[PDB]
Amino acid sequence: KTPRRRMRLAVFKALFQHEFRRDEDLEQILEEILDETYDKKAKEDARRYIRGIKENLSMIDDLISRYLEKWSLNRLSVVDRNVLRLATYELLFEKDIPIEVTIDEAIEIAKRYGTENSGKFVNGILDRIAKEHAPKEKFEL
Repeated sequence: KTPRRRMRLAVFKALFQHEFRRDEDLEQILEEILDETYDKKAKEDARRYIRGIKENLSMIDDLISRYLEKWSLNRLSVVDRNVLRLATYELLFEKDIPIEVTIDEAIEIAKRYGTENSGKFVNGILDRIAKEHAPKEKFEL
């Protein structure tokens, strides 16, 4: 019922809003965005995403940094950095989602909230990260 797309957008919001509330807890902000309009399934998925991102934040950031050919991670816009994080987390840890879906949905968040070049920017980076880091079983999907 609650679209997976909206669930993922809730995760992105938490990430975005946490950059301005760092001494608060990611999980806390998530619980603010999550209200009675989000399915049980959506609340559980979003919570998994946030816990997984927090637990793997260093590894995820270091992975993205490896594929940045221009500005460093800290120098990207808040939207671009967090889109890359979310999409990288989903590529690495969410088994049921095809690569193309993760990247396409990431591009749409980028296009909607970022700069004019955000969509192409994240597309390029995620294409490379997926090719070399998506778990092998995903290449069946």
